[PDB]
Amino acid sequence: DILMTQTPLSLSVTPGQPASISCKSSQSLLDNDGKTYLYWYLQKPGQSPQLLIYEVSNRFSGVPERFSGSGSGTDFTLKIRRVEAEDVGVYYCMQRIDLPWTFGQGTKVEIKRTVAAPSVFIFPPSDEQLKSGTASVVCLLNNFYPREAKVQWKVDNALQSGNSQESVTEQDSKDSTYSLSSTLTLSKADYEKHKVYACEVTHQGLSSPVTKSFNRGEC
Amino acid sequence: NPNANPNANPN
Amino acid sequence: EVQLVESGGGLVQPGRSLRLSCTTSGFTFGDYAMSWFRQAPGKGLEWVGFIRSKGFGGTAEYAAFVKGRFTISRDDSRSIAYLQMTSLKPEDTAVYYCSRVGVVIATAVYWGQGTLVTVSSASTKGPSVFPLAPSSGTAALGCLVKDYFPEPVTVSWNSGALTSGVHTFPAVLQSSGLYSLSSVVTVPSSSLGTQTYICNVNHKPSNTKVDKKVEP
Repeated sequence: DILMTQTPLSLSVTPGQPASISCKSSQSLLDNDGKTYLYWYLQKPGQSPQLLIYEVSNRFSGVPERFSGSGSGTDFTLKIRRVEAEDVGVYYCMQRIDLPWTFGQGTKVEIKRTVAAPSVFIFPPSDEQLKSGTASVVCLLNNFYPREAKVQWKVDNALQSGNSQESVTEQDSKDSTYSLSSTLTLSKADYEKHKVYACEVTHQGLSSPVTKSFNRGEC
Repeated sequence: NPNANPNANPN
Repeated sequence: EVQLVESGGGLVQPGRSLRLSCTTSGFTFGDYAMSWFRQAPGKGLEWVGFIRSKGFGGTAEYAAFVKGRFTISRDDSRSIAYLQMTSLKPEDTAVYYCSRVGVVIATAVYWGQGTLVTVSSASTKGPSVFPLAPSSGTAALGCLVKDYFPEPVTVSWNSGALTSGVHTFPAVLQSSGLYSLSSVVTVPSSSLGTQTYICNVNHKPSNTKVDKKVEP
């Protein structure tokens, strides 16, 4: 089976600056009929894949001219000359010369904007949820860049591990930021054995870490 | 490998 | 216009069978090869198989992980392509896509929207929805959508009238096997008690529709 190796696996592009993605195949994609069966796809977030380039260098109808492809044999390159917010998503190369048809692992492209610090909010568990026997504490990090952020839960000064989960949004097309939620889940019996609940946030846009706390049953 | 071609009979 | 619509997906018990359809319009269906692809949640694109036009023998080709178990068929009179899956395993969970393979461009050119197939022993379960109430320039509030199966859920705010500032997070799979997610919105401080905020949650696999008002 033909292995398709894409590099890099992720790219952060300053708007208006070029991007270039490499695809190397384990065998030649040049066939005896003279054609090179290498194709480039884009999958925008939440969307179906769409074709960009066919047979190395041919733009599919309606694809903007800032996309081009080149290469031969086993080494190929996709170039986006001036990246825009609508170009964000995952780019795949694909070969059809051999069975099975195979894809590269995908290269994720984001917009690289100026650093932006998160706004932090904390939410205690609702009395509706408490009646059910479980307590979820939610910490929200709103509109920040880059995506890397550290959220730490601290309950009566003790750091928490293994009882929280994080989710991150895709990059917002309006301001090129991310948001993140972190949820600490405890049984209500364990929740009622402590008082102070804090989430502490570290981020490149913060000169000092930011803590949001509440006391159980005091607001 | 002609079986990879979707637009020809591979026989 | 070229139109392709996948259907048939849903939750299925391991070991069982499921047949997906690709209903097409806008072209002479018989003249084209049709291809199936799949994408497991969070993962890359994978080719499943394709079936040639009857003009070239009408035979099909398959990826190694489905050979034997899956068969691709086509009904030229109805302009429909089929993917018949059998002996389904949990690792077959994916969005399955059908695509029209071009002639000049001999690859998958036009793709449908996909259909989610979930292969799991778990039962369907609707979600509980809890408020994330705002409290002490900009205020944040939201809804916590907890313990549902399978994917997906939809969340709107004020029946779609509130879109600026809304972030709906990807679902997380819990240690229990059930999913949860939150949806939040940042609103001006001036609009607390002035403007009412209601999150609309739909879980079609359960036929559950909950509209939760979030109060300060």
